[PDB]
Amino acid sequence: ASSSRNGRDSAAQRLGVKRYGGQVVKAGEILVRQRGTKFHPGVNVGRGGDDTLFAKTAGAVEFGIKRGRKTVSIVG
Amino acid sequence: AEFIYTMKKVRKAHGDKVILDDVTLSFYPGAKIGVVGPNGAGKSSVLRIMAGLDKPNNGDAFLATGATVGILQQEPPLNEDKTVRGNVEEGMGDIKIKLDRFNEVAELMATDYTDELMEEMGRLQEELDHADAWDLDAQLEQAMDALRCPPADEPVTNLSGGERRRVALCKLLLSKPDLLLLDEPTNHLDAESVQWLEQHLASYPGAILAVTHDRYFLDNVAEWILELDRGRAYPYEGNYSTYLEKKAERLAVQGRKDAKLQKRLTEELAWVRSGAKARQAKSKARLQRYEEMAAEAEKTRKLDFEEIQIPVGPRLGNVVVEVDHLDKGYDGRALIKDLSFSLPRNGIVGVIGPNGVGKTTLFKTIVGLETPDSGSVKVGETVKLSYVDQARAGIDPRKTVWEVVSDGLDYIQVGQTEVPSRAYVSAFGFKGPDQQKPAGVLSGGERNRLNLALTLKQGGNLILLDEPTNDLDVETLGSLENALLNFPGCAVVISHDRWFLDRTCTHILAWEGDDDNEAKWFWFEGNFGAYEENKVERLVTHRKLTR
Amino acid sequence: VRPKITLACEVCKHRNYITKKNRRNDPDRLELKKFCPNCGKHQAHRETR
RNA sequence: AAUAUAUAGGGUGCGGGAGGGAACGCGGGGAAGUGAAACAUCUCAGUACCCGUAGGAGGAGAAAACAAUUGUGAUUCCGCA
RNA sequence: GCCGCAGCGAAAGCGAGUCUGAAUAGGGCGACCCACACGCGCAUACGCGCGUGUGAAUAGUGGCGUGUUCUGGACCCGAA
RNA sequence: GGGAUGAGCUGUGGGUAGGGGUGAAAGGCCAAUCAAACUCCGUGAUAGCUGGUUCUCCCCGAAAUGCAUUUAGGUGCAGCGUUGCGUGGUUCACCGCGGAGGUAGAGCUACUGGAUGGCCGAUGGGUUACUGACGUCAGCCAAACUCCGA
RNA sequence: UACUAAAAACACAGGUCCGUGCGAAGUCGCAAGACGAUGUAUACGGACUGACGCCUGCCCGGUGCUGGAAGGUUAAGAGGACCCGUUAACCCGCAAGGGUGAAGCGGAGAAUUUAAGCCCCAGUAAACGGCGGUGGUAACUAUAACCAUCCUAAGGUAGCG
RNA sequence: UCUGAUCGUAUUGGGCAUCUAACCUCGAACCCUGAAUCGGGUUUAGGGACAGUGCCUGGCGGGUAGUUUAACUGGGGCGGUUGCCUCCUAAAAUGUAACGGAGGCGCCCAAAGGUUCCCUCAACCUGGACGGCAAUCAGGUGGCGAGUGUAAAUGCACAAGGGAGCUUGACUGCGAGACUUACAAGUCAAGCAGGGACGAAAGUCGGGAUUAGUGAUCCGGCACCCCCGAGUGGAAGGGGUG
RNA sequence: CGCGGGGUGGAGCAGCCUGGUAGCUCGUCGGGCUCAUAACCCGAAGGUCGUCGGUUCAAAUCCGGCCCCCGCAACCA
RNA sequence: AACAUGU
Ligand SMILES: Nc1ncnc2c1ncn2[C@@H]1O[C@H](COP(=O)(O)OP(=O)(O)NP(=O)(O)O)[C@@H](O)[C@H]1O
Ligand SMILES: Nc1ncnc2c1ncn2[C@@H]1O[C@H](COP(=O)(O)OP(=O)(O)NP(=O)(O)O)[C@@H](O)[C@H]1O
Ligand SMILES: [Mg+2]
Ligand SMILES: [Mg+2]
Ligand SMILES: [Mg+2]
Ligand SMILES: [Mg+2]
Ligand SMILES: [Mg+2]
Ligand SMILES: [Mg+2]
Ligand SMILES: [Mg+2]
Ligand SMILES: [Mg+2]
Ligand SMILES: [Mg+2]
Ligand SMILES: [Mg+2]
Ligand SMILES: [Mg+2]
Ligand SMILES: [Mg+2]
Ligand SMILES: [Mg+2]
Ligand SMILES: [Mg+2]
Ligand SMILES: [Mg+2]
Ligand SMILES: [Mg+2]
Ligand SMILES: [Mg+2]
Ligand SMILES: [Mg+2]
Ligand SMILES: [Mg+2]
Ligand SMILES: [Mg+2]
Ligand SMILES: [Mg+2]
Ligand SMILES: [Mg+2]
Ligand SMILES: [Mg+2]
Ligand SMILES: [Mg+2]
Ligand SMILES: [Mg+2]
Ligand SMILES: [Mg+2]
Ligand SMILES: [Mg+2]
Ligand SMILES: [Mg+2]
Ligand SMILES: [Mg+2]
Ligand SMILES: [Mg+2]
Ligand SMILES: [Mg+2]
Ligand SMILES: [Mg+2]
Ligand SMILES: [Mg+2]
Ligand SMILES: [Mg+2]
Ligand SMILES: [Mg+2]
Ligand SMILES: [Mg+2]
Ligand SMILES: [Mg+2]
Ligand SMILES: [Mg+2]
Ligand SMILES: [Mg+2]
Ligand SMILES: [Mg+2]
Ligand SMILES: [Mg+2]
Ligand SMILES: [Mg+2]
Ligand SMILES: [Mg+2]
Ligand SMILES: [Mg+2]
Ligand SMILES: [Mg+2]
Ligand SMILES: [Mg+2]
Ligand SMILES: [Mg+2]
Ligand SMILES: [Mg+2]
Ligand SMILES: [Mg+2]
Ligand SMILES: [Mg+2]
Ligand SMILES: [Mg+2]
Ligand SMILES: [Mg+2]
Ligand SMILES: [Mg+2]
Ligand SMILES: [Mg+2]
Ligand SMILES: [Mg+2]
Ligand SMILES: [Mg+2]
Ligand SMILES: [Mg+2]
Ligand SMILES: [Mg+2]
Ligand SMILES: [Mg+2]
Ligand SMILES: [Mg+2]
Ligand SMILES: [Mg+2]
Ligand SMILES: [Mg+2]
Ligand SMILES: [Mg+2]
Ligand SMILES: [Mg+2]
Ligand SMILES: [Zn+2]
Repeated sequence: ASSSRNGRDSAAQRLGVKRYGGQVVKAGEILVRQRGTKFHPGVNVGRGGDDTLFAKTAGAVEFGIKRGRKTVSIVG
Repeated sequence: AEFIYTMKKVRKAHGDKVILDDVTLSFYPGAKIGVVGPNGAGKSSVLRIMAGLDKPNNGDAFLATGATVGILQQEPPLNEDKTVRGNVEEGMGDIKIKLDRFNEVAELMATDYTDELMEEMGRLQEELDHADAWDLDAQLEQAMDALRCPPADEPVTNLSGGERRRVALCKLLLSKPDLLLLDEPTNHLDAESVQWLEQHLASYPGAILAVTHDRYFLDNVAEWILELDRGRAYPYEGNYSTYLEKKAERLAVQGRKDAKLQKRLTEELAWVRSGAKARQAKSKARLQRYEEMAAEAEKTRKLDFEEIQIPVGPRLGNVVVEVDHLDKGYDGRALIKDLSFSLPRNGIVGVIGPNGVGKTTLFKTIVGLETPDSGSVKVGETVKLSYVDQARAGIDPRKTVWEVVSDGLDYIQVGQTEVPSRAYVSAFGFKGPDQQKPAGVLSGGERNRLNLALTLKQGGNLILLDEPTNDLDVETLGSLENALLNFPGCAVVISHDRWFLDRTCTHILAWEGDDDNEAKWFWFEGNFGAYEENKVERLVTHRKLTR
Repeated sequence: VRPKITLACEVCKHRNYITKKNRRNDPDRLELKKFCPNCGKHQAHRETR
C-alpha cells in the first residue's frame, strides 16, 4: 500500500495556432495563443501581454520566415 | 471628575509584534502615572498615540475637549536659532504672534482707517489679560533661571547633551498642557536637574505620564504605575519595588503553566503516532484538540536574551594615557586647568561632573579630535582605542541596522578574528528579520545597543564609553556591567547614574570646582562609595519657573 | 509582511488607490504621484493611518 | 368555641349546579414524523391532541381608528389589492 | 380589478429615448418599413431627407382543448 | 440428575406502568412479542432503494461521454433523440491550391544523460606493471534527448 | 438468560473508604406529602473487594473529591463624565444658505462599584489512574553483586510465573 | 473663591451588632371535635428581616433530549489524496483516464515596475605582489554551452540577460472584435478622450519574458457621492461608487 | 511491505521546527596529594555530526536520495 | 565536620 505522492496535474491551457494561413480574419481576432514567442509578430500583428498575437486589420493571415524567426502577418 | 484622555478598545500592532490589544483606560487630572516595561514593549509608541502623531489601527483613542497636549520625544528636536528663541516656539508659541500683531497695529492703525482695525487691536487686547502676556519678557527670564539654561545669545549646535535637554524641558514646561508626555526626561541630566524635576512635577495641575527606566526618579514623581507586557497593560499602584515583584511573579506562574502544557503534548503526541488498531477508529475530536494545543504552544516562545560580550584586545602595556598639565577652553571660559593624571591598566575610571563642565571634551583630547591648549597627552605604543562620537557621523537614518554595523559585507574583523556580521548583530539582540530595521525606527534601547556594536567592533583594549547606561532596562544594564568587570583592559565611563558608578568603578575623576577656580578636577584611587566619604573631609529653595 | 495600504490624495483626501508595500523595507508612508478623478490632475498621494 | 368584642364552625328554610350531544365558536396548553437531498435556527403548524367554557350561532363592535395634510366616519364577512 | 397600452435607470427623475461619463467619445438596454415614382444642397446610375401611397405589415386579450409544471397523498404498493 | 426446615414451595386478596416499572444483574421480565410493550390517532409518515403500471397500428430513434456535486447505483447543464416554426445547401464526400505540427522512423562531435572497445594520459594509489579524468578513432541507446522528420 | 449459555458470572458472611446531627443524607414527586423509620452515627445510605490465613509496597505530576481565599480574571443591578440627533435664540447673509447652539425629551453609552466559578495554594490513591531507557564490569567461558549517564510525579517491593 | 488637609449638621448607600412586628417552626398546650399522629384557629415557646418563593443574572451540568460524525478506493477499514501552475503519459491541431511517471505554489519586488541610452556572457588558454583549481588585472580565443526573483516547459544573444539617467501608466472614463467554456467564471485586445512619465522626435507605458501566488453568494465594516427620507422639515436606517 | 521516530568525541545525552560560535557528565592522557592505590584537586587531547546532493553568503539544523537501529499497525469473514 | 583500602 505504498501510496505514491505523484498524482496532481494542471488544467490544459488550449494553446496553439487558432487561425491558419490564407484565412480571412476580422480586426482584433486572436491568431496564435502561446507561451513565449514561438511565433513572432510580423506586419499588422501585435503581441500582447501573454504573447497572444492579435490582429490589427482585417485581411488574410500568412506565415513566413524573417531572419530565422518564424512570423505571422496579415495581408490587408 | 471630567477626564483628560480616554482609550476605547484600542489595538495597535506592527504585524507580529503587538503593542496594544483591547485596552481601555482613562486619565483624570491630578494623575501621576509612571509607565514601565522592558525594551520592545511599546512605551514610546503609546505616547505617540496620545500626542496625536500616530493613530491606532482600530479602536477610538481620542482626547477631551480643550486639553492641549505636549510631548517630549525621546530624542527631542530643536530649531537653528538662539536659546532665547528656542524657548519661544513652545509655551510662548501662539502668544508671541499676538504680541507680534499688537505692536504691528500700534503704528499701522495710526496711518490707516480706524474702524475695522479698532476691534483688531481690541480682540488682541482681550487675549492679553486672561493669559497675562504683558510681561512676556521676564517670564522667559524666570524659566531659564529655573532649569539653569545656557545664555540667551548662543547657537544650539555647540551645546552639551544635557544642555540640549534643559532647553527642551523649558519648552514644554512653559506651555503647561493638561497632559504631559515625558519620554525619558532624566536622560543626560545631572543630579541637580533631576532633583529639580522631582519637586516641579509634584505640584503640577494636570496628568503626567513618564516612561522611565530608573527607580528613584519614579518613586518621587509617580504614585500609580502602568505596565506594558506583550500587548496587555496592567495598571496598579505602588513604588516600583512592587513592580519587580509582580513582573517576576507573572513569569513564575507562566513558567509552570507552559511546562504543564508541555507534558500534555508528549502524552498526546504519543497517541497521534500510536497507529489505529482494528476496525475501531482514531477519533477526529482528539486529532483536532492536538492540532490546537500545538498552536498554543507556539505563541509562547519568549526566551531570547544574549549577554553583551566585549571582545578582548591585544595585551596592554604599562603606559595607557599620560596627561601632564592639561588646559582646554573654547573662549575666555576655562574648562580644564592644571590637570595631571595617568590612566591605570585593568580598571574602570568613572568621570563625574554636572552639565556643561567638559566631560565629553575630555574624551576628545585623548582620541585626538581636539587639541590641548597647553600641556600634552601621551598614549603609548600598546594602546589601541575604541570610541565613536554621538554627533560627527553617528548613524544614518535610512540604512538598515545590518549595514550600519557592517558596510554591506558578510564577515567582519572585530580585532584579529573573523566573525560573521549577522552572527555579530544577533549577539547584540538584533535577531531574525529585525536586522532590516532602519535606524529611524529603532527605539532608544536599541539605539544605545546599536552604538555599542559600532564602538566595540574596533577591537580595542581601551574602550571609552560616553553614558552607556542611557536607555537600557535593568535586565541588560546588569548584563553590561557584568562585561565591564570581565574586561582585561581599561574602560573609562562618563555617567550620571549614581547607582551604576557605585557598582563597577575603581577610580574616580570628578569636577570639584568652586567660585574662585571653576575648572579644577580631582583624581581619586578608589571606588565611588569611598569618594563620597573622602569628599566631606576635604570639602535649597526650589526655583518656581512660573507665577 | 505585505499589508494592503490605501493611498489618499493630499488635497481633497479621497482614497483612490489600494496597493501593497513591504513593511520592513518601507516603514514610512508611501508618497506617489497618482491621478485623482475628483481633482482632474495628477496629485501627490500618501498612505492613510 | 378556644375568648372578651367577635369570627371559624354548627342548626333550620328556600333557590341553583353536577352529566350527555355529530359539527361549528371562544380563551388557554401544545407535538413529532415531514420540507430544507444531512441538521440545530426555520418549516410541518399554533396543525393533531388535550383543558376550561358556551350559544342557536359565537366572537368583534360605537374610534385614545385610519388618512395625508384634501378626505372617509362602529364591527363582521365575501371579492380584489 | 387584471393583462395589453413605452421604455431606460440603484433611485430623484428624464422620456423615443435613457443610464454611465468632463465628453457633439464609445458602449449597455429600448424604439426605428423603399420592393415603389415625384418634390428632394443631391447622385454617372444606386440612396438621403421628406409630402402623397404603390393606401406598406403589425396585436393583444378572454373561453374551451392538449403537453409539461407548481401546491396538495399527486402514478400505485412497502419499512425499521 | 439438583434442592427437599429453608435466602424453601404454594393458595387467596393487594401494590409498582413505558424512557417508566422490576431485577441475587442475563439487557432479563413486563400477557406466545422488549437495546424501550400494546392499542387508536398525527397518517394515505417518509424512503437518492425494490417491486408493479392494463387496447392497437403508422413514421422517426437514442445513451452508458464532458463538467460540477456530502458526489460516485442520485441529480443539474451540456452532448446524442423527437416535434412545431424559422434559415436554404451553409453539413458531408472527393479533387486542386494556401497553412501549423514534432508521433512512427531515424540521428546524436547538434544539446542533456546512459554507454562497449582501442589510443593518448590530468590526478589518485603501491623511481610507478594499479586507478583511467578530459580529449580522440570506429560501433550504439532513450516516454520526460532532438541538428532532423513522414 | 420463560424459548439453544446454570458457569469461573450474580449473591453472600467478613473488609475498607466516602456521605449523613435528624420531617437527616439518599429516593418518588411541579408542590403538599411519603419512604428512609415510628430508626438516631455500634443507625441509615452510596461505592468497590468478597469466608478464613499471612499480607496489602512506591507515586498527589494528570483528572476528580475536600478545604483555603493573597493575587489575577469575570454577569445582571448600581453609576451615567463625554459624544450624537432634534431646536428656542443668536451670528455672517441671497435671509435661495452656512456656522454657533441653552433648556427639554430621546439614541449609544465609558471610568468606578460587585458574588460564586475558573486560573491559583494545599491535603487525598481500599479516589479514577501510573509504576523507565542505553553502555560497561569478577580466576577459561558465561552471568553481573558493582559502576557510568540520561530522564520521571515515581520507576513494579512481598509473592507468583 | 481655587489646590490640599480638617471639623460640623442634613442626606444617602455598604459592613457589623441589637431589636420585633412581616415571615418561619414536624417545639408545646387548648378549641372546632361527638370518633382525629390530617387541617384550620387561639395563646405560648423559639427562630428572624436571615431563610423560602417570584423576576433578572453568572456558573455547573451525558442527569436527560435532539442530532452530526465527508468522498475517492481494484470490497470496506488502515495508509494516502482532494484546489492552483509545468512537463511525459497524449497515438505530429485542440482535448483525453488510472491510488500512472517527475516537480512546484498559498509568494516576492517601491524597483527586480515604466521609459530613453549604452553594453555582451560562461568556459578555456598565456602573463602577473601576497594569490592557491578559482577573488581582482591585462591580452588572445569564444554564437550561445552563462544568465532569467521563484518549479518546469515555450522562449530570449536583435536580447526578454549585464549597467546608468530621470520618473510612478503598479492610471481615471471606455473598449470594436476574438480565444476558452455546460453554467458560473478565466484570458487577450488595437484604438478614442482626460491627465501624466520618459524621449530631440517616431513613439512606448492600463505592473513584472510568459503561464501558479488563491475563494462564489449571503451578512457585515469603512471612506466618499447626497440618491430615497413612512403627516411635512430633519434624523435613524437603506442606496450607489471605491 | 505501510506508517513515524532515531544515528553527535571511547560510553551516555543536550543543541535541531527558534540556520551562523559544537556542548555537558563520566572515561582516556600528562602533572599534583599519599608510604602506595583509591577518592579529591590542576591542566590538556579527542568528533567525515550515519553516508551524498540541493537552496542560502553560510547547514549538525532546512529539503531530497540511499544504509543500518528502535517502536507501532496488519482488522471483518 | 574530612579518613575507604593494603601478596
Ligand atoms: N565646539 C564648541 N565650541 C564652544 N563651546 C563648546 C563646544 N563644544 C562644547 N562647548 C561647551 O563646552 C562645555 C562643556 O562641553 P561638554 O564636554 O559637551 O560638556 P558635557 O560634559 O558633555 N555636558 P554633559 O555631557 O551633558 O553632562 C559646554 O558649556 C558647551 O557648551
Ligand atoms: N514604524 C515601525 N515599523 C516597524 N516596527 C516599528 C516601527 N516603530 C516601532 N517599531 C518596533 O516596535 C518597537 C516599539 O518601540 P517602543 O518599545 O515604543 O520604544 P521604547 O519602548 O521606548 N524602547 P525603550 O525607550 O528603550 O523602552 C520598536 O522597538 C521597533 O522594534
Ligand atoms: Mg499542461
Ligand atoms: Mg501580467
Ligand atoms: Mg522610549
Ligand atoms: Mg556629553
Ligand atoms: Mg528602499
Ligand atoms: Mg355542562
Ligand atoms: Mg423538527
Ligand atoms: Mg430533512
Ligand atoms: Mg430525504
Ligand atoms: Mg355576543
Ligand atoms: Mg422599471
Ligand atoms: Mg446610445
Ligand atoms: Mg429426584
Ligand atoms: Mg447426590
Ligand atoms: Mg436430598
Ligand atoms: Mg392486581
Ligand atoms: Mg452484554
Ligand atoms: Mg414474553
Ligand atoms: Mg424509542
Ligand atoms: Mg401531516
Ligand atoms: Mg411512499
Ligand atoms: Mg429507421
Ligand atoms: Mg438531462
Ligand atoms: Mg496540402
Ligand atoms: Mg505537412
Ligand atoms: Mg515532445
Ligand atoms: Mg523511436
Ligand atoms: Mg554524450
Ligand atoms: Mg572509453
Ligand atoms: Mg522522440
Ligand atoms: Mg435458555
Ligand atoms: Mg427459572
Ligand atoms: Mg439449559
Ligand atoms: Mg457488605
Ligand atoms: Mg464513617
Ligand atoms: Mg430530603
Ligand atoms: Mg471508593
Ligand atoms: Mg468480585
Ligand atoms: Mg496538588
Ligand atoms: Mg475546589
Ligand atoms: Mg499517601
Ligand atoms: Mg522479586
Ligand atoms: Mg432570591
Ligand atoms: Mg445523547
Ligand atoms: Mg428529526
Ligand atoms: Mg465509501
Ligand atoms: Mg482495497
Ligand atoms: Mg497534442
Ligand atoms: Mg492527434
Ligand atoms: Mg505538494
Ligand atoms: Mg530601471
Ligand atoms: Mg534589461
Ligand atoms: Mg496593483
Ligand atoms: Mg467588450
Ligand atoms: Mg493622451
Ligand atoms: Mg518633453
Ligand atoms: Mg494601450
Ligand atoms: Mg513570473
Ligand atoms: Mg447561505
Ligand atoms: Mg419624515
Ligand atoms: Mg447616512
Ligand atoms: Mg464607474
Ligand atoms: Mg592521572
Ligand atoms: Mg473475530
Ligand atoms: Zn484629489
